Amino acid sequence: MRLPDGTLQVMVEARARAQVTDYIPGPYLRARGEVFSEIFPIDEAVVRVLVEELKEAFEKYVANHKSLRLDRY
Amino acid sequence: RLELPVIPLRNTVILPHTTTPVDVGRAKSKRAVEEAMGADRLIFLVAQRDPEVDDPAPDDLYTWGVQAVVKQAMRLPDGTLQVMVEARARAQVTDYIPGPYLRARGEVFSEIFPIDEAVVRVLVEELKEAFEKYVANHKSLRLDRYQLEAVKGTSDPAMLADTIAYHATWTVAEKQEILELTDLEARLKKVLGLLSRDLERFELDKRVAQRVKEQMDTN
Amino acid sequence: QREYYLREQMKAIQKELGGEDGLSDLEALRKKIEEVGMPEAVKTKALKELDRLERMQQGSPEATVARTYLDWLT
Repeated sequence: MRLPDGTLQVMVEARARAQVTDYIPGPYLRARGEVFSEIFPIDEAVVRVLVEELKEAFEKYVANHKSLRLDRY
Repeated sequence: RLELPVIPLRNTVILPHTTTPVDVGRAKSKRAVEEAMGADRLIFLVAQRDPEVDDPAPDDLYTWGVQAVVKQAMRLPDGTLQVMVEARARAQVTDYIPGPYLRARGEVFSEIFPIDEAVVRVLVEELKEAFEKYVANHKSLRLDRYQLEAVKGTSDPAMLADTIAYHATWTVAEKQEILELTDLEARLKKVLGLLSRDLERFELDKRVAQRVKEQMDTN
Repeated sequence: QREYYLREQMKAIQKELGGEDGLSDLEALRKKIEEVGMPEAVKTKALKELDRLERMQQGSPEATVARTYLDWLT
């Protein structure tokens, strides 16, 4: 939703990442991407155990907001 | 809306669900009551100190007041008129136009909204045990016999804040410096710190009572 | 009754703000004798002079002499 005053109402959601292979001197700004690259690690059970450990740490972190007062939602 | 008058207070504040007859025998405040009855029928009470003569000093007027409504208009000639009141919440006349006499134009409601009910539950447990330990200390029951099985059955934040601080007899400077802040839990931490001071007074004077009675029999 | 009652309360209220903690001139003078030095005959002579000084009330003419001898020793 474009406002003609200098304020852009925009909501974006990322899908994947890329690389920078070219630079353009502004004006105008423009860039080039590259192919997608990611690896899927095996033995996902210990990975989920580590996820549960970090989630238990975050769960203890939620009730420990004593100085910035974050809600329990 | 229209012209809303200002009625001063005694050393005793009126809070929600407080049924107490008001003593307006003041010669410049009865016209304010008449303007309030012609001013959407509500009494504006801002916190003052003790009843003085008709010359409003400006420094007892601070930024916070309470609301009172007019429910029973019974013409009593003693100067004390029993008014059932009800404050929905606490707010004030905000902006101040200089007199004389005392009249100023404020506007729309100023409040806090209840967020984070878990700390409210922890706070209400703390103040729960905290009032029931101090009712064992002194004589201040101060409740007429119509509540003999329903003293434990309400756990809302604003009403308990305006009962635990309310029935507790303090110095009045504390009792009206609690009013001006309008956040959730700061007022309740002030109540916690103040009755922690109170229990420290209890341990202090019982400890020096112990030491003075050992001083007596030792001497 | 109210007099000695209330002033015994006052003197009992007064011990909860500052513990004496800091050693008096005498105790400080004894630890001053013990820490620095000493040759042991001079140390026992200084301790005997200190125990002679401790029995006295302040303001005596020879208390000045014993105090001056001790702080010239230390």
